[PDB]
Amino acid sequence: APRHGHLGFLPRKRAASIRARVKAFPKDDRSKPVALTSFLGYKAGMTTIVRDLDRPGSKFHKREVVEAVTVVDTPPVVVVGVVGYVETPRGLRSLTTVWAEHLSDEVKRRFYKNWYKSKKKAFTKYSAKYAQDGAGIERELARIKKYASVVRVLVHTQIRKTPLAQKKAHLAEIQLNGGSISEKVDWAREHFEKTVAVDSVFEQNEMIDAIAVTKGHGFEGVTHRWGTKKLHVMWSVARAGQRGYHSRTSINHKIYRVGKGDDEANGATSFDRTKKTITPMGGFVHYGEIKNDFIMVKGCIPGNRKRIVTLRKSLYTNTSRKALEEVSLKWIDTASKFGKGRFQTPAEKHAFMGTLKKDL
Amino acid sequence: FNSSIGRTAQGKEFGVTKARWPAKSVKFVQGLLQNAAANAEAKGLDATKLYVSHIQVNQAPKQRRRTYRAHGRINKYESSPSHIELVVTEKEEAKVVRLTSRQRGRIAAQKRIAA
Amino acid sequence: DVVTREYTINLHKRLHGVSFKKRAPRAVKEIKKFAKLHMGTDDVRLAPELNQAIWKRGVKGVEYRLRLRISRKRNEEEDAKNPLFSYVEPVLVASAKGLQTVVVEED
RNA sequence: UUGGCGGAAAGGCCUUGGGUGCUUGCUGGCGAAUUGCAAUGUCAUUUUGCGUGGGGAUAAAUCAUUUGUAUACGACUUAGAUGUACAACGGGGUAUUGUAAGCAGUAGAGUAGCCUUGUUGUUACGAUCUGCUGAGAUUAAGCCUUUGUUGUCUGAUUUGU
RNA sequence: GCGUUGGAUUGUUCACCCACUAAUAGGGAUACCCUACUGAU
RNA sequence: GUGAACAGCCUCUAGUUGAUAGAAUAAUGUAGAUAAGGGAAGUCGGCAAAAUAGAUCCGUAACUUCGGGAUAAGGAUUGGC
RNA sequence: CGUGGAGGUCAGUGACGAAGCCUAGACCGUAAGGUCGGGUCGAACGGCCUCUAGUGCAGAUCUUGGUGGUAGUAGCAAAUAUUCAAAUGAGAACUUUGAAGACUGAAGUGGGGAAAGGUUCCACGUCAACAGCAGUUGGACGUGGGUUAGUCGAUCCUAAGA
RNA sequence: GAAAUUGUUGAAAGGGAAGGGCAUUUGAUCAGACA
Repeated sequence: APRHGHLGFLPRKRAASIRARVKAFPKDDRSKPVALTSFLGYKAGMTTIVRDLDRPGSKFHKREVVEAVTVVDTPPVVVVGVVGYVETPRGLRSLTTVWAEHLSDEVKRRFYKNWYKSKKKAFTKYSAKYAQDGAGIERELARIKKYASVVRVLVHTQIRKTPLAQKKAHLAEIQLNGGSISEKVDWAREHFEKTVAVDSVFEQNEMIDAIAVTKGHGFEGVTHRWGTKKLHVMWSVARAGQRGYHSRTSINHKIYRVGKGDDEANGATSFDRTKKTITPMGGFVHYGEIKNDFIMVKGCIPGNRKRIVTLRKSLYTNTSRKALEEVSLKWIDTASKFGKGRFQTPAEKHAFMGTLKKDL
Repeated sequence: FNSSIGRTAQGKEFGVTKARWPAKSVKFVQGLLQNAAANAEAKGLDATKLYVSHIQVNQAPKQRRRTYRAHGRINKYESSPSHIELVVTEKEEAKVVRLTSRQRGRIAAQKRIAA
Repeated sequence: DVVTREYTINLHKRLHGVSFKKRAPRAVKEIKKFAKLHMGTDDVRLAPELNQAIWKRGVKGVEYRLRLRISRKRNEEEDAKNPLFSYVEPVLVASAKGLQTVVVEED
């Protein structure tokens, strides 16, 4: 028989941060300009999608087929600083950080943990070190230009630009896949206190990796933890413990849309011709509205709603046809998931119901 | 005496994870602390400087109480009481060398060279 | 700061998924806690008329909403916690909808 | 004091300038006693403290509270000091069911009925039906939204190279 | 490295069929108490 | 009142409101329930759970010690004005 | 070597502190064991030659008594269910009253009896114990009060029977 | 008013063992004789 479990994710404990931390990146290619290797946003809900299908040879070629997607809030993302990393015979070593002369209340509120009692003195000496000349800064920058075979940039989100209310910014580091590390840090230095799209990293007809932390479910025992049957000790004998809130990594994820907040009628295919953003009736379920850019990707990401995720651009040069097919949407369901949704727009609600006692 | 205890955070001041909020012990105890503050005031002592220097507690004789349980047995059931005492005190913000001649002449020579 | 108020309080969103024999008593504590939040005092007193109003539909039949009068007051001597407390008595309506909080004028 | 170099775990290695000494490179003068024949005969270096007189900067965290992306208890994540604030209600949006109390009717099998003896006599009762009625009630407790009203917005503790 | 089935028949392992699938190979190894294991500060 | 009833359910007369309490919903337990589609394949073993069950109309075989088996089986019906 | 007692002996020690006890304070003896100093303590006791015995302990699923871990753990979880204000008092999840909510639902959580129990019945006062929580309450504790017969019954009859 | 056992203070030590033996170090503590 098989074993009622895997063995790879074996120390089934909770992770240490809700930010699932990037561990891998595709290595480099020092011929291109710089391309950001990752991005991050906040998962919001699911929808259903039909899609006409250019899949040569498949049974469903040139047919409509319904599939199911998710959605994530993807505001613009501002850069605040960089770090270098050098190869050793130990591994890698953080040797310098540098920050960007003016920092948001959000990230100042991240590094502090009890905000309002704080004097909010986070970088007041660093901005003073940003002198008339920036001498020490350029000292500790050109160092990295010399050293630091590979380099990362810090980001933070603009979370006030979401329906969510947490007030706090989720830092991260992001690796680059350009060359000319001097050019990398020069590019980033120009990008200091400057923000970046998600259609400026990704596009359609793309595959991604989705790394996040799962929904928690508490201390569920064997019968629902491992799907094991019901009536010294070894470490693979299917004993009860914590489920959920593990980190995971989900790959081979076909994007269909790279949305846009300013673009009205985000739910518009070529077919619908209806001025509706994808935010369906009722708001999202435990998430609010989508008045920003977004992504529509098939399958189902690890997470729960109003949870953060991190994105990576598939980490290698894929080989399957499905990694290269050309997407064409036909219709977005835009109904409320707060019930068995029937109607896309409240004007359609008015139209099919008619006028009512409260209407006049 | 810290077993099968639910843990809670309010001991993190003390650097300890396990803690609990007894009432009865505390009622008797602050009875005593009020008695001792009263007695120090009776002596005519200050309380603003005053700290507990010594507390003490030690077992005491048991009630022989009972209950009745399975297989027809008087299995005992009984107390664990306490003597208590404490002493409170006003805070207060407050040899010759045998040696040898070989060691003596050396230091005398260091003086001799000390100009 | 002697003050009186009206207040609504929504029990359907405070007594969801509860043991039937504790739906009604728990509402008492929820009401006192509501006074503790809004008025900002811990020692609370109630009305047996209001207790009737809560209990009248049994224990597992408590109404989804009520409407209340609250009167923070001074206190008598050496009730050592504070010179103030809170008192709670109901006010009668065919519905507690279309209402909202108000300071009632003084007479 | 000058300019260099070095990131692998650099924390050091050079070099300019002078200042400052000592020179056993050569030759002189003075002193060494007494630890009594030796007794490690104490010379370095780690850390810390109290005092010294001189510069330098004047914060977090935890608890309590609240949320809940988490939840055995702990923990992890959030919010809160005069505002893009936070909350309790209320409105609006979604959905949930399935058409309320209050009445009115020339619907209402029928049976009596005061007699204006009908020729729908009308008056009594009368399951229900028809209309005010997709009406009514509910809606976050682990939904959306808010220019509304009304309140909160300085409580305890601990920490130092 | 990964996999080796659903049934029919006896208290009984002895005995031996039907059909699928790629195959349906053979073997061994009260319990709160301290330990180990699963999880948590 | 109910209904065949002294079953069970509700109530008046009368009497208790006693059974250590509080805050929380993690599993698993203990008692109690529901589950599509198939319908005892599972299992030594229809163990337990579940199925009809009340009242009326028709009807109820073989076998027999003719007395029964027999609430046989099996079909229909059950409200209110 | 040591112990309980006995015959002698040291004109023995002894309130100016015998005996016992404690003591990482000393000395002896290879060792059993002895000796000493300090502290505590308060009235008898020891050295030697001899005697006599109920004479020496790690143990006996030993005996009696006491005390520990386990542990502030298991557990106080059947009996639908309790809630608000006032009084009392220092103190109320629990006593009393009052307003609501429930129940036994008359083959009862009602009112009376037999056997048995024997002051539990009633008041006042009261909590150190008991009421497996607490208690200002109670069948608990202290002090008292109270059981009225020509007709109910026993006694009388005889039953199987002794 | 002993012992198990228990607490407070003082000293010391401590990574899945403790206790004991031979010698010594560190720290505490201590008797004797010099005439």
